[PDB]
Amino acid sequence: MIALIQRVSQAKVDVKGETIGKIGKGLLVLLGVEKEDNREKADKLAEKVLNYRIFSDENDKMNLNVQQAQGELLIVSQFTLAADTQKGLRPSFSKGASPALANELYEYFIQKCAEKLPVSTGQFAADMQVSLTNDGPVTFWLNV
Amino acid sequence: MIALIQRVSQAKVDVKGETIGKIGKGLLVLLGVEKEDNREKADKLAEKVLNYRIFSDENDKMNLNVQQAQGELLIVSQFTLAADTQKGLRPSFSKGASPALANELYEYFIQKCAEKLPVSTGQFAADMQVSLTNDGPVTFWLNV
Repeated sequence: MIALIQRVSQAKVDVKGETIGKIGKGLLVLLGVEKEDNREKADKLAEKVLNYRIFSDENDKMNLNVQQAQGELLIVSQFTLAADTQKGLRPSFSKGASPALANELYEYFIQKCAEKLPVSTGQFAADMQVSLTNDGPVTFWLNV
Repeated sequence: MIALIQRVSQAKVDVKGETIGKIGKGLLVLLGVEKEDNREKADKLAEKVLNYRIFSDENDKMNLNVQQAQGELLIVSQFTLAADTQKGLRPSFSKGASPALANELYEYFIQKCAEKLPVSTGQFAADMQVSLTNDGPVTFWLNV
């Protein structure tokens, strides 16, 4: 499972011209579900995202996690993170989870993160226009 | 070398409240320079980014590259892509290129991409607020 995170000052997800989810300071979490993922990997990835040292403390050191920083997570399903992009010019998805498993673990990861922090979401399998301001920018590819 | 690309309808880079680079349809390219990178890897990564099948054709199939799609690239230096994030909760940068090499290959990659397409940029080693609308969203981690 992959959580590609971007530190943001604000972000939102629009579907067909309407905003369906938004956050202020926090992380935009693009979530990629792979074959072999399970609730256990989700629990571990949620913990990693929630506690990753990505925010500035009162001295500008990247020392705080999103909880300490009083932020939110905007969680959006992104099947392309699981792509293999090594050869050629077209992505391959052999490691991608089926839509059923991906939606399940996506909604589950959301639940697990919500245990500790306010989170908002996109919509699974909907065309989304995801707007954000990556502050830094700061971007980390986390995975389990 | 890493090019984390996001398909956008628009994007911009602000530095201290002023927009220093912006694009319309295209790709926001977060660029991570690693130790061992060189002009040759840059040439290969620029080609990959420029020709990757990431845009929709007249039928909604992900068949066009950014050149065919008449887009631009917004290239922004991002040292965090080269981080190791496997253990613990704090990133490590053993594979990160020195600021000197990273700035060199960053400006070089920009030159190579400009040979084929209009490109705009952020500023190396400046705190940047990078705003964008990821259309899809569509996100690929490309590397060489």
